[PDB]
Amino acid sequence: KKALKVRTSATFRLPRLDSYKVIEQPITSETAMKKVEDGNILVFQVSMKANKYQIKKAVKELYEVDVLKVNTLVRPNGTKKAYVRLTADYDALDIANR
Amino acid sequence: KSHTLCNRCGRRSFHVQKKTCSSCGYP
Amino acid sequence: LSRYVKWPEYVRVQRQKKI
Amino acid sequence: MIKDKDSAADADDLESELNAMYSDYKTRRSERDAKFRAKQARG
Amino acid sequence: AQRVTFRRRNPYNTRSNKIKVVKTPGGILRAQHVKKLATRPKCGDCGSALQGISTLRPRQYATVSKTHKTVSRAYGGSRCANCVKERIIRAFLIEEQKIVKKVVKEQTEAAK
RNA sequence: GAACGCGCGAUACUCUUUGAACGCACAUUGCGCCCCUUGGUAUUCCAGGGGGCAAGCGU
RNA sequence: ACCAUCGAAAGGGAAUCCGGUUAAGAUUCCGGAACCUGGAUAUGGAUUCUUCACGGUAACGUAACUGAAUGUGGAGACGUCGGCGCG
Ligand SMILES: [Zn+2]
Repeated sequence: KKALKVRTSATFRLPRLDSYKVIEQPITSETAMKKVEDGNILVFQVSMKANKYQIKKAVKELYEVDVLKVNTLVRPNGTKKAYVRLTADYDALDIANR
Repeated sequence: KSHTLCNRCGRRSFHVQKKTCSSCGYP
Repeated sequence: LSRYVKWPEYVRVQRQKKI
Repeated sequence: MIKDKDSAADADDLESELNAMYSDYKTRRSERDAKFRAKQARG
Repeated sequence: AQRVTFRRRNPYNTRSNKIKVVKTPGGILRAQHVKKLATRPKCGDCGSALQGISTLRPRQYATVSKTHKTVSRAYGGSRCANCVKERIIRAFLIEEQKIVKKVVKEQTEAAK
């Protein structure tokens, strides 16, 4: 005798980017320095491979400041420029001088 | 504007409609 | 419908050779 | 669950199942054009 | 007499971008893009606009309460009142006719 | 072989982006998944780093 | 039960406005004001004897007022023209 079942299936299925690499150099043009002294904003040059999180963290670690926001753009010469606005607890002129 | 930049060779030989390169045949 | 999908090809062939 | 065995009835049922599968395969493969369906209507 | 244009990337007169003209607190006429208007929900049986249900965009329904998009009656928010009444009456009459047919059948094979 | 950079590749007079070119797409620096780890209030969140993904009614 | 993926900067689509500001930047910057989505959570209130609330004949109303598998409905979502009414 064979003990076979009835209820069967209808279909069969088969059983190198750190804080020193992130920030290359600051921007020291007249407009950038005006923003530094007036707008409490540090203007930096960063790498092509860095995003706003990494730029914020690198600024915070390297300069020991609180970052309010980061606004990044890509320049025609293939470099990235970042405007890092710090909190009101810090004076950008002091950080630029220091 | 029948052709654009080819990634493999860098020439303006990538046919946009055919999606093939007339200089290096990519891909 | 197409109920043949209840048997894979190898099962169907090995049962056809039985006949 | 069925606890019973047959000698030749099982083979006959297997043959019938195979024949039904082949017939359904033929019908499905030949019904790819509507002309066959129209012809079958007057068949 | 001041002329205004689109404020976004699309430069064509498409249904997506439509312009109204408003006078800002600065004293000038400026363009403003208007969103698509919402559509009243419709009954699933007759297709008439549902009564007592707010008219919003598809994603704005997730931010309002259930009382703003339902009716306390059965099928409320899906079917209107007359359709529900018709459903009730039809179901009851169908069941009664089923009972009558079953009784007639029990009589007709009771002969043998 | 090509692109971008300082003969060479971010260690730039180790080896960026590619290319037979390999996670998937691609005329885009677009979109995912898996394992370890670190930081910011932190079991949940967010981010960074490293390393990967072209059974059978047969005997 | 049923097949990847590609294909639209004029199609579908969650959400930002005003004022000011440069030699050259603005719905992106500054000031003020506001929305959208996702997440973890706390407090108040309700869940009325202890266990998922009521009112109106009705259309329906509400500060809430649990809801799996499964099966459906709406918005997205749709030809063109004419006059009339309103902003
Ligand atoms: Zn109805």
